[PDB]
Formats: sequence, structure tokens, C-alpha cells
Amino acid sequence: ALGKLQDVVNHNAQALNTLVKQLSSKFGAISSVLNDIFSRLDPPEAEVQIDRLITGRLQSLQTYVTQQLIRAAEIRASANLAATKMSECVLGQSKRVDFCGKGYHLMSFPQSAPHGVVFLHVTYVPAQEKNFTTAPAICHDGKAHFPREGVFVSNGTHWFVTQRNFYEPQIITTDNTFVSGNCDVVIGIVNNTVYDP
Amino acid sequence: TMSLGAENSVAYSNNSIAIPTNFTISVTTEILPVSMTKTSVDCTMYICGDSTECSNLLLQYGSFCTQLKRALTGIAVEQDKNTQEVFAQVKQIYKTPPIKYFGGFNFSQILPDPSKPSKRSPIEDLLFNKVTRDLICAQKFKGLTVLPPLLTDEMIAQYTSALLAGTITSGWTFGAGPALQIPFPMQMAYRFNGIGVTQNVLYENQKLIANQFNSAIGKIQDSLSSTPSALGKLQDVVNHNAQALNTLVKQLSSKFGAISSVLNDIFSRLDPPEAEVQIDRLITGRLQSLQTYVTQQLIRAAEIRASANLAATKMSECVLGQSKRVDFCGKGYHLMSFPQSAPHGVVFLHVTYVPAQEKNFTTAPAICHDGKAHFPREGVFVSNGTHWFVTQRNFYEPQIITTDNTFVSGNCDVVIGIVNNTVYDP
Amino acid sequence: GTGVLTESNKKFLPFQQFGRDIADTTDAVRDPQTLEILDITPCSFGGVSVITPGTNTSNQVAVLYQGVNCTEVNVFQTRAGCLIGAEYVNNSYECDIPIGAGICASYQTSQSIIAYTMSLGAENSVAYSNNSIAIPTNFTISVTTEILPVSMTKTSVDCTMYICGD
Ligand SMILES: *[C@@H]1O[C@H](CO)[C@@H](O)[C@H](O)[C@H]1NC(C)=O
Ligand SMILES: *[C@@H]1O[C@H](CO)[C@@H](O)[C@H](O)[C@H]1NC(C)=O
Ligand SMILES: *[C@@H]1O[C@H](CO)[C@@H](O)[C@H](O)[C@H]1NC(C)=O
Ligand SMILES: *[C@@H]1O[C@H](CO)[C@@H](O)[C@H](O)[C@H]1NC(C)=O
Ligand SMILES: *[C@@H]1O[C@H](CO)[C@@H](O)[C@H](O)[C@H]1NC(C)=O
Ligand SMILES: *[C@@H]1O[C@H](CO)[C@@H](O)[C@H](O)[C@H]1NC(C)=O
Ligand SMILES: *[C@@H]1O[C@H](CO)[C@@H](O)[C@H](O)[C@H]1NC(C)=O
Ligand SMILES: *[C@@H]1O[C@H](CO)[C@@H](O)[C@H](O)[C@H]1NC(C)=O
Ligand SMILES: *[C@@H]1O[C@H](CO)[C@@H](O)[C@H](O)[C@H]1NC(C)=O
Ligand SMILES: *[C@@H]1O[C@H](CO)[C@@H](O)[C@H](O)[C@H]1NC(C)=O
Ligand SMILES: *[C@@H]1O[C@H](CO)[C@@H](O)[C@H](O)[C@H]1NC(C)=O
Repeated sequence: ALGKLQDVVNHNAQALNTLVKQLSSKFGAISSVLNDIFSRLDPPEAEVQIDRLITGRLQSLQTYVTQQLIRAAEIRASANLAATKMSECVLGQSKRVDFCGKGYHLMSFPQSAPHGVVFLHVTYVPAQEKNFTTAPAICHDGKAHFPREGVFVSNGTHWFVTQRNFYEPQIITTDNTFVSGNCDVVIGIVNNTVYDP
Repeated sequence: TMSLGAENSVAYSNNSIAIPTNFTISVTTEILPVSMTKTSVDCTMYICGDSTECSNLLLQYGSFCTQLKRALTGIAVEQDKNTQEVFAQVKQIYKTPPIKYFGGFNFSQILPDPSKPSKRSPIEDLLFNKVTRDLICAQKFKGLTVLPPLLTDEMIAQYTSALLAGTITSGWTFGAGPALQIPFPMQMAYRFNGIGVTQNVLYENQKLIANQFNSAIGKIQDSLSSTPSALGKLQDVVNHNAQALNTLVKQLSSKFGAISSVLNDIFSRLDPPEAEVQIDRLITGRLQSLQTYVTQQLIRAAEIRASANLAATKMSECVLGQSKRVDFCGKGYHLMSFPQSAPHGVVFLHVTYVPAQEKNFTTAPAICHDGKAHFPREGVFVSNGTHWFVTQRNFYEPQIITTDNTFVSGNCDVVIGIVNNTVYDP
Repeated sequence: GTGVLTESNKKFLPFQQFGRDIADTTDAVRDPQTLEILDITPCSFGGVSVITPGTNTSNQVAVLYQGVNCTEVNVFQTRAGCLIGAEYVNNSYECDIPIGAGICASYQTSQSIIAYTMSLGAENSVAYSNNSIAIPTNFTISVTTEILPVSMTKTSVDCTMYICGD
């Protein structure tokens, strides 16, 4: 589960272990021990054999720094995303899908972690859906009535208006339905009766 | 001297407002690399060419024959995760219904075609045709090979067909939770409602918006083809890899201080103690050339991962839901997005609401009636010269000022620029 | 050097003995004692990829060759190479070990390393009608988790002790 927090640890361990093992590899020299080269040789030749190791170790140390620069950019990218997900998910309710958890984002709780952070996204996932008959508008006296906030549903016999994310029927009234034009242009309009308080 | 565009001068007054009277649905394209070409090198073929003594001296060096392969392996897995985090944002593979009548829209170029034996949409046919001893075999005989991707073009095609069969038949309810069916005419009415416009514009102009949409998809088929360089950012990632692999096979014939570049000639003219001196010049040099390739591939994978993560965001915020981020999902008021597969990338077809045919009016912050101010609840107070009406902000719709769209908060002595009128009450 | 010696269909002019490629490597040569033209091609090579469920369940392993058509090494030939050690089953499941080209291997049931085509999930056709909307009746509050790294371990090397040790 905390696999992407151990990957940065394993990469750093692998980097700190691939750099020390090269201290026992003859980079074209007679031996890896510096004392053996300085002892069992003469000054002019020793300055040639010690030159093949001082160069093969500078390339290894430079390889470590280059790899630590490309890897830090990956960490900086994950750090900017974590900072963004601690302000859009924690410091407020985001409306970006899949950004703060899968589903409708409600809230999030940040928790510390070794060399990282763990978000707990509380999401809103609907369930137990059904099947209803819908309609764009409803003609009552000649003009079309569109849902102000909701969707027109029908249970086979009657017509109601419910929310778009939770079933809650209410009688159709003139307080949640606005009129716009006549019943001649809307394709799929049904005939019903709107209530007036 | 390059011009920065035309010099337009937008008029600015105290009582002037420009409300558009029409709309122009435009479908743009967006190209983004989501993958690369997984490569694998061999230490005992690039450094040592068919030589047995060279393999002995290569083991005498450090660990530069397993950290390079492990680094290229991490790239390969990374290029297999980018295509698994973007085209696999849905668990279920939704399918299109047999009857294809979505209110009047013609989803015939983005939906897969059963006739051709490849299960690709008409738009996804010119994308795979423009983005394309030979060189592919010459590099193989030098130790440089190419690994086949995990997800084939067939699996990516049906992956883009599940994100396109739920966006049209379920809307944005198939990325959050359970896929909820909804008629498409009622889907373009809740997407037209998240841009300020009301839903009484679509139901009164459905045939017009259906013709503009069909006329905008038919141009994408021609735009991508007619354009000299349209799928160029998908070819730059291919040319960069077709250049680093060619700049690496050309360093096997460049001596770095030896008598020649052929390893089979240094051992046939020199005994074995001067050879070891001249072979470390054709091994250490070739090790740095192979290391420079891996170093540039890591920087290359860092640019593809950024575009891959950006593609995952534009396929979960433009396709799995309507976004309110300007310039993010196209150019304009975002309405829909259809993912189109492509070689080592994806093509986003953003549908943007673009207002047009704007006309000037006379605006006012609030109106005064019965000794109290009236502010617009949702809209703007415009005037045609003699009468005052309340209209929307993204579309013109003259409506009388009733006591159902104005709230009274304050008096007519605090707002600067308050006109006088008669607030009708029902 | 090593390699396979086969006849060539080239048109070597009678003043050219050797022959190179786009990598400046001998791809052809003229035999002096017969005056012919051979096509020097490198002997068969490739890669080895061992598939292992782990040394916690069993010791059975599958050998995946790269670049072979099962004729230059239960045998299976995929687009990546010859997979020797696994059988290709028909019913598809979720991927367990990525082999390539849409093929994965798992240690399922007897216990042997089976091979199958990747399954991108189940199929769920959404009934689309002209007036049919699905409104949810209940809610299910869920809590997920996202493990994002923030920082890495800081390091500092001695450039006078690592290179020269005492
Ligand atoms: C529809 O709902 C109304 C009000 O609850 C009820 O009286 C009627 O019987 C329902 N019809 C069906 C078939 O469910
Ligand atoms: C609906 O009303 C229209 C206009 O009055 C009328 O033409 C039509 O017959 C009505 N349909 C039904 C089903 O009542
Ligand atoms: C708005 O009114 C102020 C004060 O009369 C005036 O100075 C300003 O120029 C006006 N702006 C325009 C261009 O209508
Ligand atoms: C809006 O633009 C379309 C396309 O140009 C045109 O067919 C239609 O007549 C225009 N409608 C208005 C309100 O002018
Ligand atoms: C959709 O467009 C294609 C290509 O122009 C055409 O062949 C087809 O008849 C159109 N379908 C509909 C229903 O308009
Ligand atoms: C302004 O609108 C009113 C009501 O529609 C109309 O009677 C009047 O003639 C219009 N005047 C102009 C100048 O358009
Ligand atoms: C509105 O009416 C008041 C009271 O008659 C008057 O003082 C004010 O100047 C009027 N304003 C306008 C815009 O005519
Ligand atoms: C010797 O070489 C010449 C030139 O290739 C060839 O014509 C001749 O047949 C060869 N003779 C033998 C003994 O192989
Ligand atoms: C392997 O050989 C068969 C011979 O029929 C051929 O059809 C197939 O394409 C070859 N595959 C590869 C990987 O070359
Ligand atoms: C919707 O109406 C059209 C035109 O009558 C028809 O072709 C289509 O099959 C209908 N769809 C369904 C399943 O209601
Ligand atoms: C909603 O789901 C919860 C958890 O399964 C259950 O306890 C509750 O009774 C359900 N309520 C409805 C409206 O069915």
C-alpha cells in the first residue's frame, strides 16, 4: 500500500549502494586498492595507474549527482501536486473529478507519512439507482415549463421533479419551474398540470 | 517585424453592455503525447562487438552493465503506466446502443466502426496513417532493441470506446460512481447550464445546435489532413527517439585514441599488453556514450510523464465532467470532450461554447421602484432605448422585470447609477 | 568475428571487396579463392526474461525469449517472442505479470503458469432511450487514500574521501 513511499527509499538505497561497490572495481587499473598501486609500482607508472581510478570514480560520483537531479524533479513534481491537493481538497471543496478522490468530493484529511503525505478523501458515491421517464418541459396552458433546479421524472402514472443526484420527489409548482416560449419548438414535451400556490 | 495581432479598441462607457444574441459551437483539437517507445540495450553487444576477450575486460570495470538496463527498465514500466493511468480511468467497458439517435447529433466519426477490421473510428484512421537492411534491423544487430508496448492499439481503441459510450449515454455519471443513463438532449441541457446559459436555449434550438455540432466534427476530419503539420508533437517524440538511437550507432565507428574502431583489429595486430591500453579507449568512451543515452532518456521520460499526467487530468476533468477552467478544456466555455486514440498519444476533441453576434445595450446596476432598490438576481438589466428588460449574461433573452428575479436590499441613495423604472409584480 | 555466412543478392562491382552498413560494420565480404559475395550477418541472439510467481508459492518459472519465432532458440509465440514454460488459456482475467502485446501470466489452477490475453474489465451496456433517466435513491460515503511523496532523503558526499581513501 505504501509502495510509492518505499520506491523513493529503494531508489536512494540502490543509488547509495551502486556508488560504493564501484570502489572495488579496477577501472582499467591493476588493482582497486590505492595502497597496492603506490607500493608495488614506481612513481612514473603509479601516476598512470592511479589516474585510471581517479577518473573512473569522478564519473561515478558525477553519475550519482546527475541521477539525483533528474530524480529531484520527480520529487518536486510530486511535491507541487501534494501542495495543490492540500489546498483544493483540504482547504476547500474541489469540483475537479478524480482530483480529490474518486467520485463527488466532499472533504479530505491530511496525515503525515515518512518522506510523503497521505490524503483521506471523503467522496460522495451514489447507489441504488432506478429507472424513470423524463421530459424536457411540460405544457399546461400553452407555454412550456422547464425545471429551474432538477429533472422531471415520472413513475408511470404521475409526474414529479427530483434532484439530479438524489431521488426526492416534489409536486410540480410555479416556484421551481420557469416558463420560456410556447409548446411548439421543444421536441419531447409532455402534457401535465403545474400547481400554483 | 512580427505583428501581435489586430489592434481592436473595445469601447468602455458607464452604461454600455454587450450581450451576445447567438452562439457558435466549435470543436477544436488537442494533441498530447501519452507514451514513448520502450528501448532495451545490451552491454555485451554495443561495447564488445562479437568479441570474446573484450567481454573479459568489460567485467573488470564497475557496474555499468546492470544499472543502465535497470534504468531503461524503469522507463519501460513508466511508459506502460502512463497508458494505464489515462485510457483506463473506467473499470467497466461500456458499449453503444444499437439504435443511434442521440437527439439529432451524428456521432459517426468518433464512435468505432464495425466494418473495418480494426475497431477504430473514422477520425482514428488518419491519425495512425500520418504518424508513422533497414534501420530497424541494423540497430537490432548492434544491441539496441525495441520492446513492444503492453496495451496494443486494439486495446487502446476499445478503451477510448468506453469513455465515449458513457459520455454520450450517461454524461458525467460514469466516472464518479455508477453509470446513470440519461437522454443526450437532456445532457446538453445541464452542460449548457454550467456556463451561465439557461436550459431553455437548447430545447428551443436543438436542431440548430445539432447542425453546428455535425458541421464541426466533419471539419476535424479535413483539418487534421489539410494541415501540413498537425500531428507534429506526436512525431517529435518519435523523431527524438529515432535520432538518439541513430546518434548512438554512429559512435561505434569513431575511435577515441586507438588505431581503429573495430575491436577485431586491435587484437589481430597488437599483443596482449598494448591492447589492454587501446581497448580501454574504445570501452570507456563507448560506456559514456551509452550512459549519455540513458541520461537523456531519463530527461526524456520526465517530459513525457508531465504530458501523460496532463492527459490524465484532461481526460478526467474534460471528459468525466464539465470543467470551469478557462483554456484548459479547449478555447471557450467548455461543454464536452471526446478522447481519440493516436500513436503514442491521445487527441482531445473539445466542444466549446463560443458566443457571437453581440449587440450593444444600456446597462444599470440597480433599478428604483416604490422607494427601494432592485438588484438582478441572476442576469443583467439591459435597455433597448426606451424600455428596461432583464436578460441573461451569456445569451440575450428579453424578459420583463418581475418580482421573481429581483431582490430588494437597500434604498435608492447608495448605489451610483441607479435608473428609475416600474418593477412589475404578479 | 562471429556471424552467419550466407549468399548475397548484391551487385558488388569488380573493384569492391568489403562492404559496410549504415553503422560502418562489415555486412558483406568477397571470398578471395572463389571470387564470390557472401552476406555477413550476425549469429542469432536475443534476450531472456524469466517469469516467476515468486519463491513463496512454487518454483515453476517461464522463460520468455525476446526476438525469436520459436524456431531459433507447451510452446507459445507472442508478439514479443517465444514464451516457453506457459500455456495459453482462452478465458481472460485481469493482468498479473505483464508480458507484452496484451498478454499477461498468472499462477492459477494442479498449479501451472498460465498465459492469457488481458481483460480490460467487464462489459456493461447502458440502456439509452429517448426518455429514460436513472436517479439514485441512496448514497454511499466512501473514504479513499492517495499516497503522494513530498520529499526525499538529503545526502552529501565527501569528494576527498570517496575518490582517495586514506
Ligand atoms: C406514483 O406516485 C403517486 C404519488 O406517490 C402514487 O399515488 C401513484 O400510485 C404512483 N404510481 C405508481 C404506478 O407508482
Ligand atoms: C397536448 O397539448 C397539445 C396542445 O394543446 C395538444 O395539441 C395535444 O393533443 C395534447 N396531447 C396530449 C397527449 O394530451
Ligand atoms: C462616466 O462618468 C464619469 C463622470 O461623469 C465620466 O468622467 C466618465 O468619462 C464616464 N465614462 C464614460 C466613458 O461613459
Ligand atoms: C445563429 O447562427 C447560425 C449559424 O450561422 C444561423 O444559422 C442562425 O440563423 C443564427 N441565429 C440567429 C439568432 O441569428
Ligand atoms: C453521419 O455522417 C456520415 C458522414 O457524413 C453520414 O454518412 C451519415 O449518414 C450521417 N448520419 C446521420 C444520421 O446524419
Ligand atoms: C423596445 O422594446 C419594447 C417592448 O418590446 C418595444 O415596444 C419598443 O418598440 C422597443 N424599442 C426599440 C427602440 O427597439
Ligand atoms: C428617480 O426619481 C427620483 C425622485 O423623483 C429623482 O430624484 C431621480 O433623479 C430619478 N432618477 C432618474 C434616473 O431619473
Ligand atoms: C585460386 O583463386 C582464384 C581466384 O579466386 C580462383 O579462380 C581459383 O579457382 C582458385 N584455385 C583454387 C585452388 O581454389
Ligand atoms: C513466424 O513465422 C511464421 C511462419 O508462418 C510467420 O507467419 C510469423 O509472422 C513469424 N513471426 C515473427 C515474429 O516473425
Ligand atoms: C428515439 O426516437 C427515434 C426516432 O423515432 C428512434 O429512431 C429511436 O429508436 C428512439 N430511441 C429509443 C430507444 O427510444
Ligand atoms: C442506504 O444504504 C445504507 C448502507 O447500505 C443502508 O443502511 C440504508 O438503509 C440505505 N437507505 C436506503 C434509502 O435504502
